[PDB]
Amino acid sequence: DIQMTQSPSSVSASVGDRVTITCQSSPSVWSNFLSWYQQKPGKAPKLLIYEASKLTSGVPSRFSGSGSGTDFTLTISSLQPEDFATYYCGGGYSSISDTTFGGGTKVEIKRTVAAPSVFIFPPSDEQLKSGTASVVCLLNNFYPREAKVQWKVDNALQSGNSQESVTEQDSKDSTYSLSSTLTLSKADYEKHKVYACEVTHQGLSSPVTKSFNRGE
Amino acid sequence: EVQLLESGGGLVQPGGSLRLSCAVSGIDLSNYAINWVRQAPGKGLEWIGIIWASGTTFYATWAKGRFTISRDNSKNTVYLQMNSLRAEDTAVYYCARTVPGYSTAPYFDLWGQGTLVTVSSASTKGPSVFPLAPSSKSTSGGTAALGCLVKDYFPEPVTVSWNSGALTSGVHTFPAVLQSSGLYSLSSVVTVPSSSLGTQTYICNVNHKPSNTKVDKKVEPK
Repeated sequence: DIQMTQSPSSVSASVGDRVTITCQSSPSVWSNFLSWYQQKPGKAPKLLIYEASKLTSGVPSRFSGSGSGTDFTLTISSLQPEDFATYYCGGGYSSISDTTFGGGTKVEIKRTVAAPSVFIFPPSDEQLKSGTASVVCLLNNFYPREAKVQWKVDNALQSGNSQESVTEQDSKDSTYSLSSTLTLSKADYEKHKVYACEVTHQGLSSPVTKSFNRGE
Repeated sequence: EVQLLESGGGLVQPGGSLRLSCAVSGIDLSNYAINWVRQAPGKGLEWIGIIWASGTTFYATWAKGRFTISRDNSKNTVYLQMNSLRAEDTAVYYCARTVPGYSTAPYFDLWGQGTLVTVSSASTKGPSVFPLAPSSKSTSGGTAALGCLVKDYFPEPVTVSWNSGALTSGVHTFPAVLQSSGLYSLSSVVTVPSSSLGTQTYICNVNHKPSNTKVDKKVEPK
């Protein structure tokens, strides 16, 4: 069919760096019908460039597009932390019904290491009434995204009974936040005393531990 | 001051129908061409079709059949009629305007917030809201952290708010995650200064429209 190939699928760059995204379509798009959109998490796409190179109003001069036919490039001159987003290309093909978008390029920011602030939360009494216990461990405002969170119940290393969740990159400081939730049945929760959360991350010399004794 | 607002989104059973509406405020619109673009969760943008100033409509080859666009200028509203929905049609549907002066060209300048449509055979489920209370030693340290755990709901979305909007700084509402139950769950946390505790009240406001579930939980340390 049309085949709209956008690369890279994702990329990390330091603020101030130049980012280059290319979009290659098999059928040469119709007379210059190529556009670029920016989409930040949760928000809708935003038109940055159309006609392959015209910037819409209010778009920073650090954005610019070039190319023609089957090969185009979107270039971000000086990457800012606010540019974190997924970029998409759009193409027309004298069929209208063939309008297609590329797969997108997730552009993330590379900043210096920042250690996480760790907190732990025991399950509430209201939830204990329902027959289930959820223990929550919060890793706040850190970078890089990679982090290892391990649950230890009375030292017994848990495995297969917790889920993690990561926030999108912060557009101001470029950091992340992660939550790890240990979920047990009430009987199993009351079967132990010490619930601990152990975090390993590039910003910490030694892994940090957060815990609480059930009851007291 | 100029925005497009979509509506009609929600839970639909497979094979059911649904009509989304796009209403503009701040401009006429009867003179602009409107497009509907969709995006499955975590996936990319997919064009569905367009309707010109004149009723004329064009559809993506795969949509011409179960999708129909129409407009009512006396109301300044565009409509998307979805028929025989498939689980695959679960997505955020967007309303977007073609740059005035173009047609057929994939240049869309004005978008709507987008409204999520979930095609599923499952019934809606309301969430439980438990507080995540800061530690008793939350005094001193480097500010305290507290939050809300919104557990077991379906489908998305769920919006969480702190102190009816007053508190926005240091707020992190995590992306929802599926549980072995097939239900979503998430938590919204917020870091505040130790001294604020006890003197300042903290309440998270959870709203899950699909189940008409609204809850205000006051998080308190013990």
